[PDB]
Amino acid sequence: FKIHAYTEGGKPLRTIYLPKLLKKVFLDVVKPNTKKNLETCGILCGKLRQNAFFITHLVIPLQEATSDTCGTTDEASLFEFQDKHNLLTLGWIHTHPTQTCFMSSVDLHTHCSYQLMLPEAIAIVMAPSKNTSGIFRLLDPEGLQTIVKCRKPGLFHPHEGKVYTMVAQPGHVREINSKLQVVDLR
Ligand SMILES: [Zn+2]
Ligand SMILES: [Zn+2]
Repeated sequence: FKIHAYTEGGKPLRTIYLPKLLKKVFLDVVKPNTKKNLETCGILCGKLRQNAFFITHLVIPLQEATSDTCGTTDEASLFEFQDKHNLLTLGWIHTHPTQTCFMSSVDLHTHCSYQLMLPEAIAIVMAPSKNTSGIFRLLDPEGLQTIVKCRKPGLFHPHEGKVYTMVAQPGHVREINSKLQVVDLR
């Protein structure tokens, strides 16, 4: 059987195929930062084939980090790389070096732009010290709207209501044996 995933507003979501080794590959690549209690992020890049998305490239962008944040600092090299290799942005991945697997306030704000651009966009959060991981998205439309309208100050400000959820597997995301390459732009 095939599961057809839909948003909370009833819009169809195209399947994203995620190489099943990507999470482990990401952890091993960013390991030095993880030991120093610094987050690292990566971009999930790939292509649309027939009517489904395939993540084929794990791109580690030029970035800045703390124990609680990470973010791209040179969009240019990232942009030019994706343009040159004809890659779509399908989501992003990051670590919580010591904490549990959840989406923080800043994570929700980060993810909003991804999911506005691509309704299927996903956020993978790795919590290596807990040996846990999760794949998340905002509720659409309700969670997206909450974050879009939010102008509250502070990196850790709370939000009212349910805003995010785990993605449907295997309907929205399915982990499979497939090709992958790492591109470290640092
Ligand atoms: Zn986070
Ligand atoms: Zn907010």
